[PDB]
Amino acid sequence: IVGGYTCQENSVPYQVSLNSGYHFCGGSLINDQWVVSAAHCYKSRIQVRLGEHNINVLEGNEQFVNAAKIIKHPNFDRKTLNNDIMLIKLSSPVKLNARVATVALPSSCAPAGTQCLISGWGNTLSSGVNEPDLLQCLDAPLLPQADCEASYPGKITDNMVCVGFLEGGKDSCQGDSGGPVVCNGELQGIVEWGYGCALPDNPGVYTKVCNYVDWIQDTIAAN
Amino acid sequence: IVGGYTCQENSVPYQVSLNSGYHFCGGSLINDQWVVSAAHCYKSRIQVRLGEHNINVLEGNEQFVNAAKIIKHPNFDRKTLNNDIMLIKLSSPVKLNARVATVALPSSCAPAGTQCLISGWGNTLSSGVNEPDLLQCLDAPLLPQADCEASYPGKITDNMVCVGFLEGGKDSCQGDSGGPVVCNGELQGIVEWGYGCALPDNPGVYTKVCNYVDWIQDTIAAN
Ligand SMILES: [Ca+2]
Ligand SMILES: [Ca+2]
Repeated sequence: IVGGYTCQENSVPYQVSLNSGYHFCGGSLINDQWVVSAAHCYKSRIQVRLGEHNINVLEGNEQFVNAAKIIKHPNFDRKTLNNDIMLIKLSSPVKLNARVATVALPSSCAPAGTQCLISGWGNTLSSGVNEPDLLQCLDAPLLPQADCEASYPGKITDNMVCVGFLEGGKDSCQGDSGGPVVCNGELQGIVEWGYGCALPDNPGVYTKVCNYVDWIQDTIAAN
Repeated sequence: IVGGYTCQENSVPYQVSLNSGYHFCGGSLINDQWVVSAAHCYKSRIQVRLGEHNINVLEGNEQFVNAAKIIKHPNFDRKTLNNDIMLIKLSSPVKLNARVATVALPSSCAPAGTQCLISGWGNTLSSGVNEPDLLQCLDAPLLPQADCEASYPGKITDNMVCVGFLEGGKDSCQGDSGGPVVCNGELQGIVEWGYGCALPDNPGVYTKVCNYVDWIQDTIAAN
């Protein structure tokens, strides 16, 4: 997260870190046994860590659970990043509590102009790389599709939404990916991509979760 | 390497990749059993890979050897990055050949104005992150200490040198670190640090190898 702020400890309880001997992506806990992430975050073996604040320090709220089933959206298109969504069924249920809680699937597609919360342990710099210890927060609005499309000529699909600022300086970056964008307590997006980070005119692109509620449910059910 | 070019296959034979289940730093082969790198590149277990071009493809010239002794400069100062130099004695000698060759230690400190060659599998973007497959090359001059210091008020030590362009767009970036900067066939620097990457007025800083010839020799000898 570039230009964000350090989240109040255990304020983003649905926030999960996709670990593989290093933190490489984020995700959201949608139920005691399921995490939603980005298909570009796929790995054959993943350790999902919940209740994390400081990814480098054992603070005592952490729950570490192996991924059992890692299921990418079947129409995942690595070229375009269309359907860049994946589900992870944990090997066993987590203990929901104060710092290990779930987030609601979108009831509706949120309108442009809605204020969302983006979180992650993603790069925090606009140029070069800096990986933070503490989870980072960012308040940002959902931008009108027109601007999205304007920023990314012919690359925005209907399952993509831009969130951020046209002016730059504030954005999600590498490492935040597969991470959540929550609006009015519902998961509306997933950290997807953008050109550079926090660059003026280069809004961050996100997978539009409201386009997959069915898929998510069906899959969860079927597994 | 930002704004560099793809090196002619096996043109930088002294170039090594510090692997730990992923490429994380570069280094130089100074002899059949020794690699010089950056202390900030230290890890308890390292796999040194030589004869690499495409870090993701087995092309048949690769030699993969475990690090036996990983020795950081004793005055390594993690805070300032002073003495950011480390030696790796391989577990066994490599087969020197056409794409697995050594580089000379500096006979003298190279003057400002000298053209060097910087190489690495380091980030290739000025904003965001992109890891290349093929080794990247960069021709850049050694800048006058005055400019170095000017770019980094009170952070440049006498064992640091700036190399690059004040205008930006061309530089070393994260992942190039511990990597070589060769001038007239001698190793004059090690990829160290800089603010962002390829940013105007933010030259890359490098460890001045000519200040450690003795240390290198003494250590090599002593081990
Ligand atoms: Ca922790
Ligand atoms: Ca190779």
